[PDB]
Amino acid sequence: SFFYDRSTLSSVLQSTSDVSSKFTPSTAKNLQNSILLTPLPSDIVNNSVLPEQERWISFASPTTQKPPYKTKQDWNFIMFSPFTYYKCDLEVTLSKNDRETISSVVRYVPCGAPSDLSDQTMPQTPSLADTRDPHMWVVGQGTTNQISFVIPYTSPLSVLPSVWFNGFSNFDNSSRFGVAPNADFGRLLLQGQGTFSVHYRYKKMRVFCPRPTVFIPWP
Amino acid sequence: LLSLCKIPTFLGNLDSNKKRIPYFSATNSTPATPLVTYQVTLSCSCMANSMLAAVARNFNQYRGSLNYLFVFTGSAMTKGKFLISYTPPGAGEPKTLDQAMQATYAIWDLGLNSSYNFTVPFISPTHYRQTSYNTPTITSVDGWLTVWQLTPLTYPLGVPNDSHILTLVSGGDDFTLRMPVTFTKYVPQ
Amino acid sequence: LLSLCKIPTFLGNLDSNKKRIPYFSATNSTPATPLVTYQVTLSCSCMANSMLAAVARNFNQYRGSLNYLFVFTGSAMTKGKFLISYTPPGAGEPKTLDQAMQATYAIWDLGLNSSYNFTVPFISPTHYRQTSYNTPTITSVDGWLTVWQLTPLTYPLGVPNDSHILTLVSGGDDFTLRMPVTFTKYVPQ
Amino acid sequence: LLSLCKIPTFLGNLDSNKKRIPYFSATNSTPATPLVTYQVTLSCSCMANSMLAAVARNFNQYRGSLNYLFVFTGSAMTKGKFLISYTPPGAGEPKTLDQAMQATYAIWDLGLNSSYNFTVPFISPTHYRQTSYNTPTITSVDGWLTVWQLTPLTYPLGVPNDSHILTLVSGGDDFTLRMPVTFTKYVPQ
Amino acid sequence: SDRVSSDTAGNTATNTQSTVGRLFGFGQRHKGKHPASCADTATDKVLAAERYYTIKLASWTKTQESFDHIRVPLPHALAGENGGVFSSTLRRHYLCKCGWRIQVQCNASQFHAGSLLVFMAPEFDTSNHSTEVEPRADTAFKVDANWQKHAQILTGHAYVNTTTKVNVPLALNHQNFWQWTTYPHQILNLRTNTTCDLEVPYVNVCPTSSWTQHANWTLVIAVLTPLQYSQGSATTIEITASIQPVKPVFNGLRHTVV
Amino acid sequence: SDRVSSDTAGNTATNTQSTVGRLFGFGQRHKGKHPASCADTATDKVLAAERYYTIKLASWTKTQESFDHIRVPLPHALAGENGGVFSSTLRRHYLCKCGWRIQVQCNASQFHAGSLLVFMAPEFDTSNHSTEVEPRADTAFKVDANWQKHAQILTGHAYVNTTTKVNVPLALNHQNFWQWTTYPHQILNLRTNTTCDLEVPYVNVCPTSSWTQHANWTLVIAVLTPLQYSQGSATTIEITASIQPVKPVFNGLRHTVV
Repeated sequence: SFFYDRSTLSSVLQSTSDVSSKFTPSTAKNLQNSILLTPLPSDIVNNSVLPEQERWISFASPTTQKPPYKTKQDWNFIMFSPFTYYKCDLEVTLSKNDRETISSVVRYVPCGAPSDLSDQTMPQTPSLADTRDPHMWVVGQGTTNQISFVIPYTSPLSVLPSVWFNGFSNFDNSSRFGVAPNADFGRLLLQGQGTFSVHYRYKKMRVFCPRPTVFIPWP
Repeated sequence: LLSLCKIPTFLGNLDSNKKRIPYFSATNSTPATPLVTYQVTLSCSCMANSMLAAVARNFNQYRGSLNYLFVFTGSAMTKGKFLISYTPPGAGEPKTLDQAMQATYAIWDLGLNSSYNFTVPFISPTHYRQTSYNTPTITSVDGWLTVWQLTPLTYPLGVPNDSHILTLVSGGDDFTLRMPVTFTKYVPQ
Repeated sequence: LLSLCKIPTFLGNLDSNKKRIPYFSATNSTPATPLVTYQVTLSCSCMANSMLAAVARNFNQYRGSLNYLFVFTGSAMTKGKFLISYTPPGAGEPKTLDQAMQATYAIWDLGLNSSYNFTVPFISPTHYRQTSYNTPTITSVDGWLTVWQLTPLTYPLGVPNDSHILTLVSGGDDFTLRMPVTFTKYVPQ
Repeated sequence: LLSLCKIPTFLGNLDSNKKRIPYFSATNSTPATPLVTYQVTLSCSCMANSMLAAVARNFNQYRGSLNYLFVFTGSAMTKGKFLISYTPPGAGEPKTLDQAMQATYAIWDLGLNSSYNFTVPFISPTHYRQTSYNTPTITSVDGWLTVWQLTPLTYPLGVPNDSHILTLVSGGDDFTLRMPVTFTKYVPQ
Repeated sequence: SDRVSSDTAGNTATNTQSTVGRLFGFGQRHKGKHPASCADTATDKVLAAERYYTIKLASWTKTQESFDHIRVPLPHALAGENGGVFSSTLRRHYLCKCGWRIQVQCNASQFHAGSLLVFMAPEFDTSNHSTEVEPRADTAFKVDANWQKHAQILTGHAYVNTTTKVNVPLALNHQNFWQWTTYPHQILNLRTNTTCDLEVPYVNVCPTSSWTQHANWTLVIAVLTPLQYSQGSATTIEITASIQPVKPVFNGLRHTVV
Repeated sequence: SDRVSSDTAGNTATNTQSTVGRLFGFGQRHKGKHPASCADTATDKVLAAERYYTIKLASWTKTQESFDHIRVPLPHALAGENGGVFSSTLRRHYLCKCGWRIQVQCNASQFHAGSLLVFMAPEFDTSNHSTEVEPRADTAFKVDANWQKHAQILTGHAYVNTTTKVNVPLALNHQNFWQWTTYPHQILNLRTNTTCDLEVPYVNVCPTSSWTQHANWTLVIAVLTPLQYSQGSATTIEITASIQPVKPVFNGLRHTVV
């Protein structure tokens, strides 16, 4: 509980559209304007509309053979998760990467709930705020360019698989073997100008079934 | 809002011309296939306009019994027996009466009382089940309810061959919904 | 997490072809040099892939006993005695059996019981010791554990000359780690 | 006379030259077929000359446990494991180890103790069973006892490849016979 | 001596003469309680299903290296015809919840050397790794026919072609075998024992399992120390296992799966 | 009114609205006690087997005469695939002991006339009588596909050729149907009821049955009064039955029969 109860960089978000506009899923140099809340690798998978949980990590550059990776994850969690399942609440922190006054709207969607990527129902309003889903709105020179909040565990699963899920998620076993169904804490959609880094803090963290850590090259 | 979910409302059955009607037909014969088949999902197009589904669309999960009410509208001189079956998933939809009667079922005999209140027991691997879905999963689709003709509808001369059975649904006594949400918007028409 | 540290896990010994194996060889002779030498540091490349080291890499300091488990895998007909020694630092690594047996040691005799649980006592000028280091210091390196052949492995005809002794490590009963940290990142391969 | 029935006596196994011997052979291999097969009937030609059968021939029915005693006579250096199985009738004789281990069985491991006392439980549709018969019936034939090689007999050099296992039978602790009769006479030879 | 142990289960019984005791994973046992996620009264206490199912697993040769292993997906390893009534009942039920009581067997001699690690692991990848093809229903839950090498799993195995593999440093099906000892286990040291006895309770992401889509438990036999022996000693060394589903409870009766 | 009756058995339930009560043959019920002739602890209380198995039996036409009948050998009538878990468990056991809870169904109208006799009989000949051939395993215990005539059974039916039949006045498989009413029964009078409910305990020459060789119970539906109706009335009149094995207990587990 103590070890994991601290914020670690786990994702990055980017938006080029203003607050008062219709949110539209976009990608730019491996950065989407929405996030899948999970410490495990996530990214657009096979042209999915929104980021899904990945089964492996890839370099962003096709040449370098060096990081950054194109996939989003809590490196500290992936590199050190000596357990098979875990349970916890998630404290999320979202920070603007530069000092320009913030003006953003973020929508939190519970695990597996409808994304609702609909049009604005009223002119010049942030479509992400057009919901009863928990959403945050920060703007002005009185603000400090960041947002933080804590969400409860919302997955329909009792505990989440920390590394691998030896199975399929659908009845015709056609899904991507290795990924559990609804194994996340929901998603974060963002609109407004800027690039934002994301941190995860695992509250009341509980782990089950000890298992191997990621292998490290021999010195 | 649960009060509303418990009010039996009409199911939309398909007419011979693919038109939607609140009943199905039965006559002097016993088909080798079910007269009607409803997949147990609050997402069934079959119950799309029932109060139950209308309310469920605004909630994430449900739990509890479902009541399928059948009302015989044939003549007082018409008799017959139906076998209403609820088949849990895992082995697919029941293909014969032999398969249907191997699952949960009740035999409905016509007579003085006009309707039969059938309950689809809540049989699930999970405590709650999803109200809707993109693709069917083991937590959003729970099997089928099929009504078969056990004995043919029987009657005397001077009686129309086709009898109409009204079909309705609603949540049972221990039915509940939870987690208020907004359903996929659409344009009325 | 200490639970994990106490589970005996394999040490990586070098094969004649510089390949990594979970054991070392012994035969019908008594070398004037140790069969294996492990520097007592949770940083030893020797225990780099043991659960003990894997966990310790995420902590700053340790304290307490270390358990080095040796399991004889030779035949039931093979006999012999080893002298497992723990030499505290200050006068360098022990060069002879005479020097090794002048420090902490236990004589392991083969027989009915297959393994020997050896404990490296926590002997330190400081209450806690570093898990890793840039350059070895008196607070990060604590001496060596060497296993010698006291008497040659002895056996009858029809028995392979080389016996394999499995080697494992883990934290002892009074072993502890503290101060959660992130280890030097690396690229898996 | 029951006292006699409980004294373990020798079974007659077939030699490679169809000669009768009190044991069977086993070696460094695990056949896909049973080493020996005894049909559980006090009429088995296999136990024809055991005291148990000699006494049973003078009685009409039996009831209770049967003890099959196996004594390993191989060298002290020879090891191995057998799977002794008792298959009740109804689905025929077990054709594979997979089938044999699906019925009543015990794994016999060689070592310090030389013999294994195996009991064929009295499993019958009737309280008593016939001692003999013209044609096998469900009251005179009760299945088979087969001994399989679970692991191969293993040993060092200088040891004969074939080990002999003595085989004996007798009535168990709760074994009884009843109704004195005369068996089919024959001419000694 | 105190190492002679017999264990009864239905009409089956295991016997060993070199046991080192039975290890209970998580110090828990499956008590057979019905899943609170199902309204239908479960089918349980089926004596014909609460027994030991014995099967041959593999041949151990000198060529196997440390950490080479054999995997046994559960309950799938017994979902076939040889699963007896446990199988025939399982195939006709949507859900199944149970624990496992297992004994793996392997004998050699006082002159042989080598050791195996016998352990049970939840959510342990059982998919095929000798291909870049997506695992399917009929290839994901099969008992290994050949020993699995160890190198290709330290950092996982992505189901992508060899050239993409270069930009994929880690897959969630990774298994740092250097710590496989953290899983409930026992060691089969040829000089000490010829059997290992384990038992684990029921664990999963939910109350009961839709087994057709998930093999939550995996029995794994990995070599720790390579097999060794001199000219003249028995060369055929085989590994076997007796698997017993502990108090299995079934829910959602339906027609069988094919 | 008091004629509305529902009966639950496992995941099945029968319902009628014209019952005349349930008749218990010999005023006894199978209590499910294990046979004292078997040492092995029986397999019992299998909920998946203690249910109603419903099957179509025959079509009733005006051509049937008094005493023409349909026979349903037990447990064989349910030993096939449609016998569900009762069947799959039965096929894998040497012995089975059980009673029967049965409801035969048949509706017509206030304008139809006729009646059937529904009864259970122990050691009631179920062999084929349309031949002089010896009954065999696959022809002796089958549910009648066609209505059986009555004349050829009053004095029995010897499995001998037609010319020998002349010197054979009586066969032990004789059935004086004029007294079939002495067997536990009920009557299905079209003007009164559309269902009959019976239940019989376990009876046999021994404690438990080697079912593969013996069909101790037989459900029989015979017409007492021929079916009648006028032009215009429904012509398709069919007979059905829901058969439930009462607390079956199994002994002698073995491989399945084919």
